[PDB]
Amino acid sequence: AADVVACGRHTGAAVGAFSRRRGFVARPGQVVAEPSADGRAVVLNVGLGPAGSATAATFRAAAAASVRAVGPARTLRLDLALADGSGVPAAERARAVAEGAVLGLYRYDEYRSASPLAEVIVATPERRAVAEGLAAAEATCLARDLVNCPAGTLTPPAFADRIRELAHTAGLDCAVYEGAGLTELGLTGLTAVGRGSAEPPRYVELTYDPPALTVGLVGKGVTFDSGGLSLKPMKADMGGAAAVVAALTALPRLGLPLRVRGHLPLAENMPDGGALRVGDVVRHLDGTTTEITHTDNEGRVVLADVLVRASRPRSDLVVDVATLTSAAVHALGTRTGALFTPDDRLAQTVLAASERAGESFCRLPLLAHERRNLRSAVADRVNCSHRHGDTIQAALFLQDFVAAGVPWAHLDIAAPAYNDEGPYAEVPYGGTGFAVRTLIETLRALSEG
Amino acid sequence: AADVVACGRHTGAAVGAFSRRRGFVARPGQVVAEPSADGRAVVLNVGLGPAGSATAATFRAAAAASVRAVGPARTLRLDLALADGSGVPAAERARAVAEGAVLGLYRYDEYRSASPLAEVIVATPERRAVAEGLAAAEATCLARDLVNCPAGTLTPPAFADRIRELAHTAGLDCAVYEGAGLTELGLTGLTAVGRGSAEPPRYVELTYDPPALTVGLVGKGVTFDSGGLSLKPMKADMGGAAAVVAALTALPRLGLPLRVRGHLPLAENMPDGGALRVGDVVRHLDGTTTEITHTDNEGRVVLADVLVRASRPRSDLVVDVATLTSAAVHALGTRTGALFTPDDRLAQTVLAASERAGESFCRLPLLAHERRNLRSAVADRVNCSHRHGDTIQAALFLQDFVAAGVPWAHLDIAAPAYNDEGPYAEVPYGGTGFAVRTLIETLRALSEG
Amino acid sequence: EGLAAAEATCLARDLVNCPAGTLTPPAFADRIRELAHTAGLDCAVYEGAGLTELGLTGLTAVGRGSAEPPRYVELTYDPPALTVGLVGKGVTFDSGGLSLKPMKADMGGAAAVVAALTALPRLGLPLRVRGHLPLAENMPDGGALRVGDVVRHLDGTTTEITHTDNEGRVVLADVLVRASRPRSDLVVDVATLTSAAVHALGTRTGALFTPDDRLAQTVLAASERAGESFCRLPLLAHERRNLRSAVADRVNCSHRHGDTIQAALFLQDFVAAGVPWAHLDIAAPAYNDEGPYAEVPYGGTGFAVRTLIETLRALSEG
Ligand SMILES: [Cl-]
Ligand SMILES: [Cl-]
Ligand SMILES: [Cl-]
Repeated sequence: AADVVACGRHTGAAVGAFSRRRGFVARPGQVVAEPSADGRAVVLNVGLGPAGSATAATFRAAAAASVRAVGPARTLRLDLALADGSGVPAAERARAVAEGAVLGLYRYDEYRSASPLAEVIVATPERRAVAEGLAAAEATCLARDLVNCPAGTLTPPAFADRIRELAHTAGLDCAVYEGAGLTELGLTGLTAVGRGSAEPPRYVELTYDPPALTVGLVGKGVTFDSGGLSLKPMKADMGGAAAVVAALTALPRLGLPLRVRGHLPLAENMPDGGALRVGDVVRHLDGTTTEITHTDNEGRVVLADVLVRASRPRSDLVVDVATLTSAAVHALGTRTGALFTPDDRLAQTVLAASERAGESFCRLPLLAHERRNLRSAVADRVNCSHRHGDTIQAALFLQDFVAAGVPWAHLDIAAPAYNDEGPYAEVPYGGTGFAVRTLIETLRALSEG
Repeated sequence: AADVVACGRHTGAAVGAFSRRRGFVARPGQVVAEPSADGRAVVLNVGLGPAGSATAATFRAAAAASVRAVGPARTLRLDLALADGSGVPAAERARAVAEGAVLGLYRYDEYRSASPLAEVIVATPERRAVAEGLAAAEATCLARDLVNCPAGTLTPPAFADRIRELAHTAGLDCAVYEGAGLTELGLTGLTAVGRGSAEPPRYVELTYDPPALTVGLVGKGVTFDSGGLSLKPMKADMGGAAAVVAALTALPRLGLPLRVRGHLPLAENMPDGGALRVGDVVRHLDGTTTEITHTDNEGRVVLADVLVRASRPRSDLVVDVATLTSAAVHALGTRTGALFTPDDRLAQTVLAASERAGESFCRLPLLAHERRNLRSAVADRVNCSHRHGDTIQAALFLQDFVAAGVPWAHLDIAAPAYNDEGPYAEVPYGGTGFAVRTLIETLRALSEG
Repeated sequence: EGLAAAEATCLARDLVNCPAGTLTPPAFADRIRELAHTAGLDCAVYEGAGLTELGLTGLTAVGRGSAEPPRYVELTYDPPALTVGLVGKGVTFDSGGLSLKPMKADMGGAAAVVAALTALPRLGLPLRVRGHLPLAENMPDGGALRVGDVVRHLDGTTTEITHTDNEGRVVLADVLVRASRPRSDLVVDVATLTSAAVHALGTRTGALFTPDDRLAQTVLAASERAGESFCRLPLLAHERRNLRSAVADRVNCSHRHGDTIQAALFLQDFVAAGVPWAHLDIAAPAYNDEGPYAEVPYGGTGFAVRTLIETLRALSEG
């Protein structure tokens, strides 16, 4: 038997006298606990708001609120997806409730010294949708764990080792490049940025090959970013690599008819007697040059050569994900990512995917007039203009390295990848796993078309 | 009938199965609501922790937690003070529960556009203690209201008007000095600091004369402090005046055999074409001079002449209360006030009073070697050394103005007067009314001896 | 008695004044060994693999960025029925690490402890005293301690490094575990620990923390005899909330006001249950960067040497 049962209630739905006396008015995520009818167990009444305004995000948030209110129970049954009357179809309700339950239960206690809850059950006939939601949420929590991991544990070599182990679990193809084998690939930005650190850099390629469409995902894996010699105005700057790895791990379970390759440059950015210097010039894999005008804009320099490699003459589409710029957050706020692409059809695909996933993105323009801020007196471009517009300038910088004719999108997720404000809804303090579920929904949509 | 009854539970005390299933373990301030035995009402089980470790502060905090958990109820009965088994005597339990209930219910909604709770009842035979606690808490909430009030509403003239109205309610004697009548008193610091503002300064004396001991209380009433021309590194810098006024309003109800006089300089510190200048010299009521080296250290300059007036050849003791220095907070933190006095017996009286009231103070030394940091090249002293130790230097500065032989204490309450972190226990966000209850307990102790 | 106390103070002044390039952690350990030999104080110096064996994780983590390796020294006066442990912070150069400061004088606590120990054979107190001295540099480097790293201490508890400039408390943690382990009747630590202290206390007064009122009075009266200024600050229970971490058992920096009190509470966690303890935070008065006055020079002052000696004298009588 369930120790606790969570009942979804839209505004106007009947609850008992005790629930009314406690102030239950079905506000989204409001929870009031009471004894079960027979007095042997617990019932949670959980608000879903007005039936007419409810979305999948309402259900996701209500499930997370339910799991947070479980107390010392061993078993919890969520009946939330059985609540009908909203416009959210049964399968969408089931998927969202399953996701919210896993996301809301997430804890990162690995590094504390010194959970009665053994089973969460989602009630619904939509078993496929439950499975899909659990898998998406489990992938999100993998990314959360990677971001939360101290940089001393998750070094570039350790991260490469972890990716290899994850790949083995579905027999994703995995190649790890290190030392002389890495030098051979000509990823000059990665090796230049990574050299100051005592930890050597790594490059990992991770392939799902279950198709007619091949998608390349590029994820920024800076495991610790101190700003280098220039300083910042630090373990979470591998959030892009975390999102890409996690999305790839979810694909074998979903069984999408789509080939997907992950490209993952891993490094630390540290000050040191041998660190990358202001004024240095990097000669990239495509023969073009970048002048290092600020060592804290290292991400774009690392990604450059990987985008050349990923788009070389073959992937039909390349998507990069990176915690790239701080300028983004000033106008967009802390919970919204930035999307760049020249392809309007790809923009709509990514944006609709983010809406299904409950993740907030804003498309920003690849402004031609900001290219003047890439100009260098010495090299082909700079990595920092010291002027306003760095979020757009970084996107334009990356665009230079994507081979002619290859559709491309760039996701700048610096702010929403790490929550330094309190927990809310299904999102914890700290590493969030932001963009995992957007990526999965994007890949699902691309596989259909 | 009570809609809600709050039951105090020490660790190990019996609660029903539902309460156990919800995780009730009697942690201090933990609340679990359940149906009453007959199913017609609500019971709150409220944690009081181990009987052996419980203090009056435990009861105060539990009462505040209870009132926050009332929901939409019209009537609440707190049975918390009936819980025995701790070392806290019945009268102390009753006083603390009454205080915590009022303090925990506090809201400041005067300036919002657009409470079903009509009665809170404290169950106990200790009716005198309940009355004492309600009165102390009501005085605290008066101070909270004054601090929370926007500076545009609570100007120096408006504040003087409010004090006059409060005084009238018990026929405390009240004299308000303004314009030419104020100029006659020779409070040079007050008039110099206040001149930049469009609002004119005020000085108010408020006397409780129901005795053989006469106590003077001096409260800093800067209703808005911009830092003046020097700037800060702002409505809450009248927290000292608020505490003094509120303590005085509580005395007629308590009926202490003690004469108490309040001395309240009120002003704004603003930049302006006619504002106090760096390098200006103030000639005080005692003939000594102060050089203005920083216009943001205006509080000590305002208080100086009032301390001369208050201690002049008569008050047996003078206590000043002021939100004086920011340096305090760096080592003491945001919830602890600083106490200065040369009189060890007075220090113990104030500290024991603060312990009874549940307010945190630390005695700091009047360090003779910090007097060298008061030296000026032009006047008798400076108002700012630009060196470390300003909290101690400010206390030494004030000490200069207290007439020879008069016992004196100074309370620097800058940090705990305003809570800019979240609410906790019986303390809200914003104006706290800090030091009201310490002052009342100090005056009670002095009246006995 | 006065000449000996003053000579010990001047030893501490010399150690603090010494350039960090001369007084490296290995060089400091060598100097302590030589000083110990002069009265045959027992002296053990731990380095390399022998140091790793002691499990002083904070010391080895903080010290790793520097080209200079860390050292740990134990120095014992055993001439008694009372045994006192003294713990002295010996950061020979503190750059702030990767986080930066808002630098050779951050071994003033170790200097005071060493100097006090050297004075005991002359005075002949009937008291056993053990010094515990972690020595390291805090430097930025490709291999330096990172923000977000977690240190697992000798007692099994964990600390999250939220600011690399609060390295002193992290170094002291494991030494306090070792010094108070199941035996010393009392442990006193001395450290140039926090800058927040000085803001309200000024540049010539140290901060004293202890839960034991009788020990507080002993230390304060000793400081009065010695002519050194201390102020007792409270171990505020409500400041413990500022030690909370989202990842580890505690943080080394809250980024909030009250760091002097928070540092004392941090250290308190590592002192074994039931062992009386006091903490002296001497950051400001250990180095005089204002002019000379009275008996105090510009620069290294040897602050707390004479307070420690007077404290040990009082404890030896009772
Ligand atoms: Cl970048
Ligand atoms: Cl002031
Ligand atoms: Cl520290």
